[PDB]
Amino acid sequence: KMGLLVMAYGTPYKEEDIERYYTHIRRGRKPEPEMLQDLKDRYEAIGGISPLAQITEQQAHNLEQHLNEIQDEITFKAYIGLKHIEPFIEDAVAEMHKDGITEAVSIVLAPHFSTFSVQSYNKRAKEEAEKLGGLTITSVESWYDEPKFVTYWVDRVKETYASMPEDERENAMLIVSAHSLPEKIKEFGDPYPDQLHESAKLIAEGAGVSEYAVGWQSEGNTPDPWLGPDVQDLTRDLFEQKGYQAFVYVPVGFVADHLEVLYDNDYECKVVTDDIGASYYRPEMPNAKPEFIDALATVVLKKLGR
Ligand SMILES: CCC1=C(C)c2cc3c(CC)c(C)c(cc4nc(cc5[nH]c(cc1n2)c(C)c5CCC(=O)O)C(CCC(=O)O)=C4C)n3C
Ligand SMILES: [Mg+2]
Repeated sequence: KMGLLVMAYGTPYKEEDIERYYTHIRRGRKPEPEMLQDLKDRYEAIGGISPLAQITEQQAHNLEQHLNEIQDEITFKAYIGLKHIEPFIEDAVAEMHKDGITEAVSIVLAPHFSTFSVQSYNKRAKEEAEKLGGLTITSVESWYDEPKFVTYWVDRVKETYASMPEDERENAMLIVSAHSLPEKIKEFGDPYPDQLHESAKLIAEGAGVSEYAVGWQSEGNTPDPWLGPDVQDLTRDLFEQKGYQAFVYVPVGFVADHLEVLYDNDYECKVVTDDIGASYYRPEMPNAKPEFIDALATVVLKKLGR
């Protein structure tokens, strides 16, 4: 029986947990009253926070189920480990250890590798495992290039373009994005930017979409500069240059209908498209769909030489 450590940034499971979540993100400092209310309002704006955390749970549960279904050599047991929400990464490793797991494979629910979003999680997981002893973790570092994942987005893009009216179909711009990170990741030779670019190329080329651009979104508010351009500004700049009648957003860096997609794209990017008179398109996120889960299972098996 092998452990399957599924990690992610995390989202509050209950509305009452938002402040604590924010505090964790701010490394021990409670958010200012208004700052807190603003975040609460965004969750409200997208229909409520309750559904969100459940997607990650379903992704982990479905992945476990699928992996035990498609092959009969290994019996996987999933453990979710989150960065800012309990169960925390260390606690997940602690439970695997307590459960008797001696070997585990880990995967982060973010296809592109980055020092802040994949490496830090893997590092924290392995250090805790080392500390407890008798537990070896093999970690997936990036999977944006898994053919099945690329195909998922390629098909979603094909469907969207094939369904647009003529005026729009030949005057559209595809914007491929991921979550922005501080520019200082460059001090570590972080390939994150390169991977998003390759991810965009693979998808646009597979879909036969010639007009596309790479952008970043959801940057946090700190004194340091984050990766740009932001999808909002990119959309406007491109419209000003070519006057596109439609924009298709593929937030490939994200795997589910969370705040970044439902708000930063579906609301903020549509505000821009609405403002310049262009149509807004944003294909279905992977969430816990069978096609996506099978892509993840493949990534895990390949990592294990299976
Ligand atoms: C890529 C995954 C990712 C997601 C999703 C994410 C989400 C997110 C949320 C949830 C809506 C909130 C309230 C904030 C909002 C924020 N997010 C961060 C800080 C970060 N946010 C980060 C990453 C990150 N943040 C990283 C990495 C940092 C730390 C960067 C660094 O070390 O300098 C801050 C700064 C908090 C502080 O004051 O320390 C705010 C605000 N972020 C951007
Ligand atoms: Mg924002």
